Amino acid sequence: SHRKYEAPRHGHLGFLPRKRAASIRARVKAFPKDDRSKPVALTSFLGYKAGMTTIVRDLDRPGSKFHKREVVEAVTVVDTPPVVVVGVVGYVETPRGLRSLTTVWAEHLSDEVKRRFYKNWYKSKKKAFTKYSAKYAQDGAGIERELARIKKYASVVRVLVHTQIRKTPLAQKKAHLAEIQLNGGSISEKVDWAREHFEKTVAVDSVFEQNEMIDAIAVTKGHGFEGVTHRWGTKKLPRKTHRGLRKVACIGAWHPAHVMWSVARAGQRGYHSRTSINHKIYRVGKGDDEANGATSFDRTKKTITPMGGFVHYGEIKNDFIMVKGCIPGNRKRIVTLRKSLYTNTSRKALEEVSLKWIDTASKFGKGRFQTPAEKHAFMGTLKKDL
Amino acid sequence: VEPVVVIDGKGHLVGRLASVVAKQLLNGQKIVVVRAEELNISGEFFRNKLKYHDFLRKATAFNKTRGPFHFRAPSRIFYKALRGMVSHKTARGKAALERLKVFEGIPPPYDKKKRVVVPQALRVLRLKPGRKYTTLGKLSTSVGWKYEDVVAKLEAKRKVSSAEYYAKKRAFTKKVASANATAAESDVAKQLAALGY
RNA sequence: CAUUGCCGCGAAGCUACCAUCCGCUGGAUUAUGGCUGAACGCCUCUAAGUCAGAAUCCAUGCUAGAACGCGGUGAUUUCUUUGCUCCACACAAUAUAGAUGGAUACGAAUAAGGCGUCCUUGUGGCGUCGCUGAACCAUAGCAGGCUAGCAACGGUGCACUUGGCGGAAAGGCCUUGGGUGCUUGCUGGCGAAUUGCAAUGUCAUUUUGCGUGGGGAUAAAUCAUUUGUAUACGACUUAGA
RNA sequence: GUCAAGCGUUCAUAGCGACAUUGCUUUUUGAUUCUUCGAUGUCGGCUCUUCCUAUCAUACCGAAGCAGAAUUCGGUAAGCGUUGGAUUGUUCACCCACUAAUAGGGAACGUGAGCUGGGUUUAGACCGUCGUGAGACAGGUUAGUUUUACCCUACUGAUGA
RNA sequence: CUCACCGGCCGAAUGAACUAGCCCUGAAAAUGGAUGGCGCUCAAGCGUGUUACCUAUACUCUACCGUCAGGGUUGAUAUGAUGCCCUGACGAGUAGGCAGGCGUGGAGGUCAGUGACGAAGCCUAGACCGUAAGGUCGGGUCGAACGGCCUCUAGUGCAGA
RNA sequence: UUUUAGUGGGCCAUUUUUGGUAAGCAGAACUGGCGAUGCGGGAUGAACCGAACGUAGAGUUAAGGUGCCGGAAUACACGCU
RNA sequence: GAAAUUGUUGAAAGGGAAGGGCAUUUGAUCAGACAGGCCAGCAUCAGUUUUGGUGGCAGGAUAAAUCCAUAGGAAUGUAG
Ligand SMILES: [Mg+2]
Ligand SMILES: [Mg+2]
Ligand SMILES: [Mg+2]
Ligand SMILES: [Mg+2]
Ligand SMILES: [Mg+2]
Ligand SMILES: [Mg+2]
Ligand SMILES: [Mg+2]
Ligand SMILES: [Mg+2]
Ligand SMILES: [Mg+2]
Ligand SMILES: [Mg+2]
Ligand SMILES: [Mg+2]
Ligand SMILES: [Mg+2]
Ligand SMILES: [Mg+2]
Ligand SMILES: [Mg+2]
Ligand SMILES: [Mg+2]
Ligand SMILES: [Mg+2]
Ligand SMILES: [Mg+2]
Ligand SMILES: [Mg+2]
Ligand SMILES: [Mg+2]
Ligand SMILES: [Mg+2]
Ligand SMILES: [Mg+2]
Ligand SMILES: [Mg+2]
Ligand SMILES: [Mg+2]
Ligand SMILES: [Mg+2]
Ligand SMILES: [Mg+2]
Ligand SMILES: [Mg+2]
Ligand SMILES: [Mg+2]
Ligand SMILES: [Mg+2]
Ligand SMILES: [Mg+2]
Ligand SMILES: [Mg+2]
Ligand SMILES: [Mg+2]
Ligand SMILES: [Mg+2]
Ligand SMILES: [Mg+2]
Ligand SMILES: [Mg+2]
Ligand SMILES: [Mg+2]
Ligand SMILES: [Mg+2]
Ligand SMILES: [Mg+2]
Ligand SMILES: [Mg+2]
Ligand SMILES: [Mg+2]
Ligand SMILES: [Mg+2]
Ligand SMILES: [Mg+2]
Ligand SMILES: [Mg+2]
Ligand SMILES: [Mg+2]
Ligand SMILES: [Mg+2]
Ligand SMILES: [Mg+2]
Ligand SMILES: [Mg+2]
Ligand SMILES: [Mg+2]
Ligand SMILES: [Mg+2]
Ligand SMILES: [Mg+2]
Ligand SMILES: [Mg+2]
Ligand SMILES: [Mg+2]
Ligand SMILES: [Mg+2]
Ligand SMILES: [Mg+2]
Ligand SMILES: [Mg+2]
Ligand SMILES: [Mg+2]
Ligand SMILES: [Mg+2]
Ligand SMILES: [Mg+2]
Ligand SMILES: [Mg+2]
Ligand SMILES: [Mg+2]
Ligand SMILES: [Mg+2]
Ligand SMILES: [Mg+2]
Ligand SMILES: [Mg+2]
Ligand SMILES: [Mg+2]
Ligand SMILES: [Mg+2]
Ligand SMILES: [Mg+2]
Ligand SMILES: [Mg+2]
Ligand SMILES: [Mg+2]
Ligand SMILES: [Mg+2]
Ligand SMILES: [Mg+2]
Ligand SMILES: [Mg+2]
Ligand SMILES: [Mg+2]
Ligand SMILES: [Mg+2]
Ligand SMILES: [Mg+2]
Ligand SMILES: [Mg+2]
Ligand SMILES: [Mg+2]
Ligand SMILES: [Mg+2]
Ligand SMILES: [Mg+2]
Ligand SMILES: [Mg+2]
Ligand SMILES: [Mg+2]
Ligand SMILES: [Mg+2]
Ligand SMILES: [Mg+2]
Ligand SMILES: [Mg+2]
Ligand SMILES: [Mg+2]
Ligand SMILES: [Mg+2]
Ligand SMILES: [Mg+2]
Ligand SMILES: [Mg+2]
Ligand SMILES: [Mg+2]
Ligand SMILES: [Mg+2]
Ligand SMILES: [Mg+2]
Ligand SMILES: [Mg+2]
Ligand SMILES: [Mg+2]
Ligand SMILES: [Mg+2]
Ligand SMILES: [Mg+2]
Ligand SMILES: [Mg+2]
Ligand SMILES: [Mg+2]
Ligand SMILES: [Mg+2]
Ligand SMILES: [Mg+2]
Ligand SMILES: [Mg+2]
Ligand SMILES: [Mg+2]
Ligand SMILES: [Mg+2]
Ligand SMILES: [Mg+2]
Ligand SMILES: [Mg+2]
Ligand SMILES: [Mg+2]
Ligand SMILES: [Mg+2]
Ligand SMILES: [Mg+2]
Ligand SMILES: [Mg+2]
Ligand SMILES: [Mg+2]
Ligand SMILES: [Mg+2]
Ligand SMILES: [Mg+2]
Ligand SMILES: [Mg+2]
Ligand SMILES: [Mg+2]
Ligand SMILES: [Mg+2]
Ligand SMILES: [Mg+2]
Ligand SMILES: [Mg+2]
Ligand SMILES: [Mg+2]
Ligand SMILES: [Mg+2]
Ligand SMILES: [Mg+2]
Ligand SMILES: [Mg+2]
Ligand SMILES: [Mg+2]
Ligand SMILES: [Mg+2]
Ligand SMILES: [Mg+2]
Ligand SMILES: [Mg+2]
Ligand SMILES: [Mg+2]
Repeated sequence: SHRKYEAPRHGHLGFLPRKRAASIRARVKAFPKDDRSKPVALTSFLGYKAGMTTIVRDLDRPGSKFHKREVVEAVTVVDTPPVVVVGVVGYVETPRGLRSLTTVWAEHLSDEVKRRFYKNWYKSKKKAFTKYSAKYAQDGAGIERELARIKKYASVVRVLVHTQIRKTPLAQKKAHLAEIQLNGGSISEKVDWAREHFEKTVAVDSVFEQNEMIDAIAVTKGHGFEGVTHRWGTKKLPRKTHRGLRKVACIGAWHPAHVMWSVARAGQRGYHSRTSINHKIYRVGKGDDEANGATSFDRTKKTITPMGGFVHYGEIKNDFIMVKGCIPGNRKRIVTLRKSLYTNTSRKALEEVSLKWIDTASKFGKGRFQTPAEKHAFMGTLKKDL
Repeated sequence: VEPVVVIDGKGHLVGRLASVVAKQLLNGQKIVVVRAEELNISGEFFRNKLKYHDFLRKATAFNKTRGPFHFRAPSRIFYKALRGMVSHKTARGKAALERLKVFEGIPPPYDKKKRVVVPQALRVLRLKPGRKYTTLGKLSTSVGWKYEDVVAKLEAKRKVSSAEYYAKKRAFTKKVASANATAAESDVAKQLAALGY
C-alpha cells in the first residue's frame, strides 16, 4: 500500500555513484562555446585553495532593502601562480566523438612537469622527453610537420599547461598537468598562439577579470566510509530501536525482490568531482603587489595572507583569485576555474564589486588584530626581548 | 559471392534489410553495411518516435546499468534490429554477428569499394507510394544521437571526393568505349559477334 | 588516584536552514489555437503540406566511465649467466566460424534517371540505354616447363624511384622514369606417360619459437621507508641517492 | 459511458439529469477452497524506496448560466509537491490550524533476522451477562521473553589478473 | 435586411435515409515487457483462392530383437526334438499380476576345478560379452584361501525412512 | 470354471443440464480423454489439435507452418486496412 | 587398506552454475589382418521410392473457342 504521508526523496540521483573520484584533479567536462571572432584565450586556469576570509562591501542592488549599505561576505582565496604552457593537442571531430590527432610538446620541460611522469623520481635516470628534445635540435622540421597536421586537421585545439607548485607553499614539487581549451579565432591562429607561448607563462590576470562569474571544478573533501544518516540525510530511527539508529529502516518492498539503486546506503562520502557554477570574482590580486589586502577605503599596507598564515596552507606570495562564497575541495587542493558556459544577465552578475575591507586576522584562533602593527598599538610593549 | 559484401543502406527498410543480412551472416557471408543514418522505417516519424520512447521506457528497475541498453546511433538501431533475427546467445550466432560491421556514413576502406543494394529491402520497391516513412538519422537525433552533423559534414566531403573520382572514370570510359568502337567492324569483332560477344 | 573526578574558558578538526555559498539554456513536441487547402465548384486546423505551443521529451550542462570501447604522447633495461627491438630468410609447433579468377568506388531521383552530343549554358535541345551482375574485366601454356622466330613499342609481374592527394579507423589511391622478366597478338620445335580407372591429393594466413646475418636503443614499476589534501584493509595523494 | 423525461428566469445536454441500459477496476466486502497445517511471523504506526493515474496543487489550454474577481466543466500531463497537531492501539473517523494543495491508490492488504508491541491471539487476575458446575463470551478491563546473517544473490562503496 | 420561387452567370451529376467490412472514439493500474522475439504497412496485417515446400516415435517398405499364434521336423531326424526350421501378426503403461533371468551368505554333489611360480579383496576416462541385472580378461596392489556347473537353503540385492 | 492383486479421494474437454450475479465455483447425464502417456504442433502448459511409442534405415504425411530467429515460397492472385 | 574428503603432479575445459541425450570435428588411448580383412568406385540387377522427358488412346456441346462461309444487328460509329 502507499506511503501514508508524502515526503520528498533524500539525496539527488544525478550525483551517483557516490564513489571516490579517479584523480585528485577534477576533469573539465565541458568548455565554453568557441566564438572565432574573439582573440585566442584560455578557457580555464589552475590554482590551489588557500582558504577563506571575509570581506565588507557596499551593495548595489536597487530594490533591495540593503541597497547602498555594507554586507559581510565570505570569500574563498585560490592561490594562482602563472601556468607554464608546454604542449598543444589537436582534436578532430569523428562520428565516434572527439579524437586527439597528435600532441606537440615544447623543447624544454622543467623538472616540475617531468616529475609528473615518474612514480619514483629519486631513482630515475630522468630520461623523459630526452629523445623528444632532439626533434627540435636540427631545425624543428619534425615539430613543424606535426604542428601543420594540427593546423590542417583538428577542429578543437587544447593547450597543455602545468602549475608552478614550487611558487606555492606545498611540499609536493610535482606539477599538475592539464589541458585547457583555446577559445578564440582561427585553428591556425590557436596553433600559432600555442607555439608562441611554448615555455612561457600565462598569468591569471590575462585570463580572468574582476566581477566575472566563473565555475570551480574540484574534487571535494574526503570523509571515507559514511553511514546513510550523513551520506543521504535520512531521518534517524527512534531511541527504542534495536540493532542501531543510524540506518534506513525499510530498504525495499518484497517486490521487486532486489534492493533498488535508489535506496540510500552506507558508503564513501566525499572525494567526489564537483562543478559548482556562478561564483563571482571579487579580486584578481597581483603577487608583485604589496597591499594585496588593502582596498581604496582601507589603504592599510597588508597582503591577503592572515596573521599566522592561512591555516594548513601557508602564505600567499603569488597571484590569487578572491572568489565569492564556497567552492568544492579543501585547502591545498588543485582546483580548475572555468569561464561561465552561458552568458548570465541575472543582476547578481553584472554587479561591479568594490571591496571596502578584507579580514586578515588569524584563522588559527579567534583573531583580534588585522596587522601586527595594530596588535602592537593595542597591547603596547610586552616582556619579549628586543 | 564476394569475400565481403558492402551494402549501401540508403533507402532500405530496416527490418527487410536486417532479415536478409541475418541470413547472409548465418550462411557464412561477411557483410558490412554503410550509411546506416540513411536507412528507412515505414510509418510516420511520430509513430516511430513513440515506438522508440516505448522501448526507452523499459529498463531493469533495481539497476538501470543492467537493463536493456537503449543504443541511440542509427547503426546501433540497425544492429539491435538484426539481433533478435540471430540466435546471438549461441556460439554460432556470436560468430555470425562477428561477420557484420555497421557504420554511419562511408568511412575508409569502404569509400573506395563497390556498394550494393538489396532490392528485397528497398523502400521505393517495397512501399506503396504515398505511404509515409522515417529516416533513421532523424529518428536517432530525436532520441539522443549526437553525431548527425559530423556525419553530414564528412559525407559531403566524401561525395566531393567521389565525384572527382567519377569524372575521371567517365573520361576514361569515353576513350575505352570509342576504342572498342574502332575495333568493331573488324574480322575479329564480327567473329565475336557471331558467338554473342 | 577519584574507571576522562568535577567546573570555567578552550585552539584544531568535524559539524548545523543553528552558519554561509551555488543550483544552466536550446531544440522537438502534447493539448490547444492557427495557415494554406482539397475531398465536397462553397466551406473546413488536415486529408498532402505547414506555423506557434506544456511543469512534457530530447539535448546542453552535471555525475560515473565500458574494470573484454577507443585515441594521443613520454620512456622503454647488456658490463645485468650477452638481455631487448626491427629487417630478411632456414626449420619447427600452434592453430584457422572456413582462400580457391577479381569486394569491379559517383551522387541524387524513383509520377524519374544514366550516357553521348550540341548551344543560348539551363529545372535546355537532340539522340540513345534499361526490361538486372545472364554483366564487365580476367581466363590457353610441366599448378603451367625448355626453346626458335614474326609483328608491335602495346599489356602485365616484381622490386627501385619521382611527384601528389587522402585523418571518419587516413595505412590507401593516383603518378614520373629507369631496370627486370614474361606475354597466348601470330607462327614453329622439344617435354609430359606408370599418380597405373576416382580418392582435397596438399600450393592459403595468423600466432609464435629457434637458427643465421644486418641495423637500432641503453628504462621503469612494485615492495620496503615517508605524506596526509587520502583511507576499514587495499587503494589514493606526496617525499627520498 | 450511452439514451434524454425533466431541472436549469425562455432553453434537453453551461452545469445537471429521472425511468432504463452498456461497461471498467480489484484500493471494499462477499463467493470459492486451487496453493501452504514436518509453520510463508498474524493489526497499526514509525522509516524508506519506487510505481500507477481515475489530477488535489503547480504548467499550458478548451467551455461556461466566463463583465472583473472568485468559481465550475473538460483536455494534454504523474515532471514536481501533497503538511503540523488534539482524541483513539486503531485502519477509518473527527476537529484545530497552516498551506499552492493538504488527490486517490498499488508494491505478499510493500516493509518485524528494519524497529515498536499500543491492539488482537497462550498461560495470571477482575467485572457484567450466561451456565447447576467445570467453564463460555468477533463483551469490558489490567499484566504478559519479539531469537539468528559470517553463506548466496541484490544493493552500496572498495581492490584487482 | 430574411422565402418553397426564377433566370441574360456555369455545365453534369446530386441529395436523403440507411446496411455492413476494415480502421478510429468509447478503451484507466500499479517493477520494465511482450502477436514468443526481432521487426513488418501494394505488408511479415485481415478476408479468400490456388499450387509448391517443410517435418512426428503416425503411415508404406525392408532389416534385426522379443512376444503370441499357426505349422513342419524319427525307418544315421545324415547325431541339440522345453531342439532345429517355416509362416503370420503384434510391441505405450502408474497401481497391480505373472514369467524368464542376474547377483549374495551357507549346504549336498561334481569339475581327480584355481592357488604362495600368488587365493580372496581392492584400484584402474584399459579390453571383451550380455537388451539388462551382470559376467570375463589385462595391468597395479596384496598375501591364504577360493571358484564353474547341478541342486538345497535363507538373517539374500538400498539413494532416500 | 476357479482363484487372487490393486482400486472404492478423481479430474478435464465437447454437447445436454441444476444451483448460483458469477467463478480455474458446487452438483448430475452421454462420450472422449488426463490420471496411467511419451512423440509432432499450440512460444510456454496434465487434459487442446494431430498421433499413441521394440531397435534402426529410407520414403510419404498429419496437425502446424514456410521474412529472420527456424526446416520450408520476402510464392502467385483478388481486394480491404 | 575402499569411499566421502584432501595435497602434489599431469591432462583438459571455463563471459550469471554444473551435470546429461543425439551426432560429428579435434586430441588421447586401445582391439584387429592376406598366409581375402577393411574402405571405396564402376557396371549389370533385385526391392522400396523420388524426379524428369516422351509416345499412343478415351470422353465431353464426339470440348467450348479460333478459323471458314452465311444471315441479321448495333455503337465506346470506320470511311464518305
Ligand atoms: Mg500517496
Ligand atoms: Mg513527494
Ligand atoms: Mg529530495
Ligand atoms: Mg520517495
Ligand atoms: Mg577507488
Ligand atoms: Mg572520477
Ligand atoms: Mg617518490
Ligand atoms: Mg619521442
Ligand atoms: Mg568525518
Ligand atoms: Mg553516518
Ligand atoms: Mg549538508
Ligand atoms: Mg525528521
Ligand atoms: Mg530523530
Ligand atoms: Mg528493544
Ligand atoms: Mg519475506
Ligand atoms: Mg550498504
Ligand atoms: Mg554499505
Ligand atoms: Mg579557524
Ligand atoms: Mg529471437
Ligand atoms: Mg559502389
Ligand atoms: Mg541529439
Ligand atoms: Mg545520456
Ligand atoms: Mg595508588
Ligand atoms: Mg575502585
Ligand atoms: Mg585527576
Ligand atoms: Mg556538576
Ligand atoms: Mg557537512
Ligand atoms: Mg550550461
Ligand atoms: Mg494541430
Ligand atoms: Mg494540418
Ligand atoms: Mg497533415
Ligand atoms: Mg501546402
Ligand atoms: Mg513549433
Ligand atoms: Mg576503462
Ligand atoms: Mg606507450
Ligand atoms: Mg534522356
Ligand atoms: Mg542532356
Ligand atoms: Mg582520424
Ligand atoms: Mg597467361
Ligand atoms: Mg585530511
Ligand atoms: Mg590508511
Ligand atoms: Mg464506457
Ligand atoms: Mg438554452
Ligand atoms: Mg509441512
Ligand atoms: Mg520470510
Ligand atoms: Mg489522465
Ligand atoms: Mg486539470
Ligand atoms: Mg509555478
Ligand atoms: Mg515521480
Ligand atoms: Mg514526484
Ligand atoms: Mg494525537
Ligand atoms: Mg493519544
Ligand atoms: Mg484495512
Ligand atoms: Mg494558503
Ligand atoms: Mg496489487
Ligand atoms: Mg498484493
Ligand atoms: Mg504481511
Ligand atoms: Mg502486509
Ligand atoms: Mg509487513
Ligand atoms: Mg514481510
Ligand atoms: Mg522483512
Ligand atoms: Mg522487532
Ligand atoms: Mg507488522
Ligand atoms: Mg500488549
Ligand atoms: Mg496456569
Ligand atoms: Mg490471558
Ligand atoms: Mg457476574
Ligand atoms: Mg450464576
Ligand atoms: Mg493488555
Ligand atoms: Mg508485568
Ligand atoms: Mg522480530
Ligand atoms: Mg548475507
Ligand atoms: Mg569479518
Ligand atoms: Mg553479497
Ligand atoms: Mg461501417
Ligand atoms: Mg513484444
Ligand atoms: Mg514473450
Ligand atoms: Mg510473436
Ligand atoms: Mg509476422
Ligand atoms: Mg492472406
Ligand atoms: Mg511434404
Ligand atoms: Mg514413423
Ligand atoms: Mg527379425
Ligand atoms: Mg506397432
Ligand atoms: Mg511393453
Ligand atoms: Mg532375461
Ligand atoms: Mg546367512
Ligand atoms: Mg553360494
Ligand atoms: Mg549339510
Ligand atoms: Mg614368492
Ligand atoms: Mg590376486
Ligand atoms: Mg582386502
Ligand atoms: Mg574411477
Ligand atoms: Mg596396474
Ligand atoms: Mg604380510
Ligand atoms: Mg599370513
Ligand atoms: Mg581361486
Ligand atoms: Mg542378513
Ligand atoms: Mg535383511
Ligand atoms: Mg533403490
Ligand atoms: Mg527407493
Ligand atoms: Mg543415508
Ligand atoms: Mg491378481
Ligand atoms: Mg480417500
Ligand atoms: Mg468444476
Ligand atoms: Mg493416483
Ligand atoms: Mg495423449
Ligand atoms: Mg496443431
Ligand atoms: Mg509446440
Ligand atoms: Mg499461445
Ligand atoms: Mg476434432
Ligand atoms: Mg506414436
Ligand atoms: Mg530458412
Ligand atoms: Mg596398513
Ligand atoms: Mg577416503
Ligand atoms: Mg578418494
Ligand atoms: Mg589431506
Ligand atoms: Mg589439490
Ligand atoms: Mg562473473
Ligand atoms: Mg585420435
Ligand atoms: Mg574390439
Ligand atoms: Mg583390417
Ligand atoms: Mg533400379
